[PDB]
Amino acid sequence: QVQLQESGGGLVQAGDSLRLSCVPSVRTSDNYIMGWFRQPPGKEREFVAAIRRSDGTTKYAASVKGRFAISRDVAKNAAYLQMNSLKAEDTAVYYCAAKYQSTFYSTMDVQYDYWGQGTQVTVSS
Amino acid sequence: QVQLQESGGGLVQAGDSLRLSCVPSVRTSDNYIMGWFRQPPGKEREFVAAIRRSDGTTKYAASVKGRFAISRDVAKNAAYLQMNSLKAEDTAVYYCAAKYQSTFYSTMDVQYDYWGQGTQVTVSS
Amino acid sequence: SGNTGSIINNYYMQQYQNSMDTQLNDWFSKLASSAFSGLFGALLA
Amino acid sequence: SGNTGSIINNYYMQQYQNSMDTQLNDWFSKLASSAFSGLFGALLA
Amino acid sequence: SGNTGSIINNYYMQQYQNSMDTQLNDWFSKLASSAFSGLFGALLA
Amino acid sequence: GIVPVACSDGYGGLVTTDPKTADPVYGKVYNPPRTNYPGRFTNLLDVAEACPTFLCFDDGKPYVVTREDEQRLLAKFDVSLAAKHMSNTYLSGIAQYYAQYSGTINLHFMFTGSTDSKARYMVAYVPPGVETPPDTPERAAHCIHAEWDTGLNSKFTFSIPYVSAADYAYTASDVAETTNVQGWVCIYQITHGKAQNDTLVVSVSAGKDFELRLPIDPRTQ
Amino acid sequence: GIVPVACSDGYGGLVTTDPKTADPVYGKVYNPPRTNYPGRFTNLLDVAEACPTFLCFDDGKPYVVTREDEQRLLAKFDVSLAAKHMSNTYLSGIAQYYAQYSGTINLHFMFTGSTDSKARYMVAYVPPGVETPPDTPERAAHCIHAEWDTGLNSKFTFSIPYVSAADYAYTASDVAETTNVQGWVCIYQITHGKAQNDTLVVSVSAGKDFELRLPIDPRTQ
Amino acid sequence: GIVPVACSDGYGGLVTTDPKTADPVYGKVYNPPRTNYPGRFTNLLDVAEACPTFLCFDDGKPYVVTREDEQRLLAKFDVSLAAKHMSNTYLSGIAQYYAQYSGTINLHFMFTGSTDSKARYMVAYVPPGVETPPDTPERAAHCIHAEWDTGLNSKFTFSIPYVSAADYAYTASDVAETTNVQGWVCIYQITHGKAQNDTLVVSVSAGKDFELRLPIDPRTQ
Amino acid sequence: TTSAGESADPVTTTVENYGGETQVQRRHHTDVGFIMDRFVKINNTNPTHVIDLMQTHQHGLVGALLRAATYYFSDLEIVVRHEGNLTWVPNGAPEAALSNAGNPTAYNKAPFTRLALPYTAPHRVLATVYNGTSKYTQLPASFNFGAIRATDISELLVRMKRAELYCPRPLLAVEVTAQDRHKQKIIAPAK
Repeated sequence: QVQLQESGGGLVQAGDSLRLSCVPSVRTSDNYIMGWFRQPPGKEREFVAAIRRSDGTTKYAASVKGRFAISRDVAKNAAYLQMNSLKAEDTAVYYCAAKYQSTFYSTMDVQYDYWGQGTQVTVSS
Repeated sequence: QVQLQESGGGLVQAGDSLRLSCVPSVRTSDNYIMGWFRQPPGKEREFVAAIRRSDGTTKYAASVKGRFAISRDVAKNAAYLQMNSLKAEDTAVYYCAAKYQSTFYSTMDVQYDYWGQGTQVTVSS
Repeated sequence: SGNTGSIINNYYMQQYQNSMDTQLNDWFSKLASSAFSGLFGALLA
Repeated sequence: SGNTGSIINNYYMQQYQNSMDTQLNDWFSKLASSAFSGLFGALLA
Repeated sequence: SGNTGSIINNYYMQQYQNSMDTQLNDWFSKLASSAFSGLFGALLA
Repeated sequence: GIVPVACSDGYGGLVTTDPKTADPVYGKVYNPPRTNYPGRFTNLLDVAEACPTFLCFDDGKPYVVTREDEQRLLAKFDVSLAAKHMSNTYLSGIAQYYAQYSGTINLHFMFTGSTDSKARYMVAYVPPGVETPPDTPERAAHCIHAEWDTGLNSKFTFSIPYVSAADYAYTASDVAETTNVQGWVCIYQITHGKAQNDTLVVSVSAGKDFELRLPIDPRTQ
Repeated sequence: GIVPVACSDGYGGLVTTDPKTADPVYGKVYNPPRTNYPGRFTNLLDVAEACPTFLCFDDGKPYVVTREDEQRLLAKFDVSLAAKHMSNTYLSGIAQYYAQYSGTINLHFMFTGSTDSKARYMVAYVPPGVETPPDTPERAAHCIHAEWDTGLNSKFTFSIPYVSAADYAYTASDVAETTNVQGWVCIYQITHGKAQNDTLVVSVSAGKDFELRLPIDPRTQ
Repeated sequence: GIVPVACSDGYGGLVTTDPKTADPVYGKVYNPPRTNYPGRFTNLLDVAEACPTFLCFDDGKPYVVTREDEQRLLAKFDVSLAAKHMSNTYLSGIAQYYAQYSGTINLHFMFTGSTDSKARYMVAYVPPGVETPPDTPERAAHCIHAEWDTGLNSKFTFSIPYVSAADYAYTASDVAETTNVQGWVCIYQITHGKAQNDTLVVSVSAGKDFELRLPIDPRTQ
Repeated sequence: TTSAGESADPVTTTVENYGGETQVQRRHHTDVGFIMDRFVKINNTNPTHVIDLMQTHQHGLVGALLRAATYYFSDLEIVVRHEGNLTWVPNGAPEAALSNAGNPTAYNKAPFTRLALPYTAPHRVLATVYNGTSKYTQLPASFNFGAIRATDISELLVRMKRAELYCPRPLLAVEVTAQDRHKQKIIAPAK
């Protein structure tokens, strides 16, 4: 059905910033929730930040609350995760996701539908 | 949707009392159940005490049954957890929660919807 | 007949939907309709 | 009567489905029907 | 009227269930009914 | 077979003001007869017409007192069911539960001075368009007004007109925005003879074409 | 209250051939007019009657050739819409999509030899009950048959009867079981004069009371 | 018992254009009267007929200027509601929200030169079938055309016919495929006397039998 | 046909002017009541939303066709997808009225809620543009159909019933940059 195209990964060192992007392949008229999951080396996947398509309702993790910022482009049908002031612990594999089926805030970080192959972000010190 | 504002945390020593408060951001006409979860250092979150909005039906944990007391203010739309005779084991991170979807007593401590960032309570000896 | 908006008759009889009044007068309607208006004394328009 | 396609009457009264207009004229229909056509001057077909 | 088996009328108007044909002849029915039969020449039964 | 149906989506849930009924569980119940029970009202505006209630001026008094001064402005209040003077009225207590209104609002002026004390009063309706109301009857004589003195008949009723742009008005003033959307009502003391502490009681009732429109439930509960 | 209903079980699911309709979503659409459009057919059996199509004999030819031999059996085929000779027909192409049939099946014989070439043919219907068909016209003269020679009129139509036990017959032969449930049709060459390579074209169409009964969808897809 | 029903599958879900209504929640509401309110339109094509709007030629001007040259081709544009010249029109702004159209399209030519300046113009409809439009009035005289000079009456209306194969046409050109499905419209300058910088304003409105057919919602949102 | 242009009278020439024939037309699809009667999205929802029709997308079907009129009147239908109950207060209500169940409150069923609302504005007609102010770019605050409230609202749809439009205004199409016409992809079967 829907495939996700990720962009903007790479390598930085501590203190810099990165910008991740993700655009879905089809532009159906749904209320999907673009989110970001990260999987640290030798650990399991976990939620980072999500955003709703209709409004700019953003969820966040306790780890990254003041640093990270997520936004959406209504025109280009995109979503961007602006990572700021990276820590050496932010090294992981970052995945996007879709979650088309239900769009309520209380469940905005539990069950996504389409993932799309992850990007690699490896910050140094 | 709904965000929770917590107040009253801090530091005490054994034998004193503390008062935690939590007010939700919107005043919708629902039957929500304000509860309190605590997460001790190096342990997982757990239920402490809940209260229903309509009546004063209060649930409690086996740990804190005679000591703690929970109440609600119909006018100001608030809820207060009066912690009494604290033990050194009561050191934890205290979280509030909402549980809007169902308001039955039997399930009053299993599935909450909106959490709101936790407060820090560190009692000394 | 206040705050009911269906045109079709009820499925249940009147004996079961609500109770039945027995016998064996709007005061304030008549008290307002019998109010004084106009003027008092003479008029010079 | 635009974009309604059921033949059966409504279950709810007109007083409850939508509001009621009170009283106390299509301009552009008449402005288009009163348009000039034909010709001007003489014709030699 | 092919492969419809309900006796009750439709709930939706004809204007909404399907499109409407406008105007401004079965060939093979007539081509088969006008077929030759019988015999040719004389018969001696 | 049997009749097929389409269980539509969006339909079915409970609305607290819906116009349909519930299904009964207890049949054949007869009530005790209440034929010709006294004091029935079927409309709130009937009671609001027939029964006027008092206004609340400074110090929380239902009346204004004549003043031994150069000032001839007894009282002044906004044309609003949410005004400070109407806070204790039945018209206002009803109007708090509705969104919009339209029509006439009647004011009653009862003089309660002695027989040997005379006076002459004036009330003017000051529609919106000025920043501050007038404080002289000579200057408020250019609005819609009425004058009356004291005598055998001790009551006087003045009817505030509904004049505005829209067909309806809100029964609640929005925010700290000033200059009430409707006008003011200004009571004046033209003159008085030997009326030093005599008072004039004011009350308000609904007019002949008054109307409240959209029921709400606005109080904190 | 409201009308109570019983949501029955077993009812409701989608059947791909059910006789009920769907609910519309796009109203007030008018089509371009197609009044008196040529070549309309409302029944498949009308086309199957009016338009006959060819049979397929050995080497895949629509015709049988006279033989310079002692053998007088031109062709022989089972009375079956699934026969090898009818594999390329419109009657068979239609009949593959039905379970059962009944009625007449017409055969047409068109002679395409020169003027100086004569012949006399014979066709017999051999109903079931013998193990092998007859190969001599003298022996097949005891069935239902017809004879005809060549002349000005170059076509001949013979009508195969529907004779069986059941009121309907399957339009498909079950398994490698032999001895077709219906009979055979045998074409003979009674005699011929100076007809060495002249042919006789055969085609088949539906009869006056032909009928197909139960629609199916049997092909591998 | 009670009436049994079959809750059918596939029926019930919400379609955003369905022809059924919702159930009310707020009864007995009366609107303010708007009797004889001015300027009502109940059809978009009424406004599109009565009110023509300008075309957009090179440099974004609603007019074409006479040229001191050997070239007699003022302007040329495709018969398409998605043309570059019609991009700023009301007919095009409406037609963008529909799938198909059919009928007449009127062009208006208003001459705004001085009194001492004469001219003679020509417009031709060039239906599809040629690769490139003609650039000489002598060669475009073989299409459907009309000629007119300047005088007391300064306006001229020419009606583009709907001539095609299908009964309807798309209101949107598919892809970079060339040679517009409908023809072109070519404006010529037959001659002019002392008209060096005088202009001719062009505008377009809908015809008597114009029609838009299938509502869509095609813009990126 | 030739006429006086500066007089601004409407002129409708036919194809009969050179031998043609005006054909019969059906304009059911450009009817004002017909075209405005479809659900269209409102893409900025809050926990508390004030129903203002000028919040539809300006380039949608209904959004743009509504911007192309000065005044309008309509009832309304809304399709809300919410958590918890949904309260609706009419035009003019306090914002604190939205927390009580004396007002129309819908206890949420499974998929969503579909209601029908009347017209409650105090004016005879509403407007899309206003030249001036209303207190003592921005329309008056009384140009709405009420307000809704839930713990969180996921989507809102609106539908205009018995719609009436007055005094038309410009309605634009996408602009053509350099082409001879605006070319785009049109649906066509695969292969």
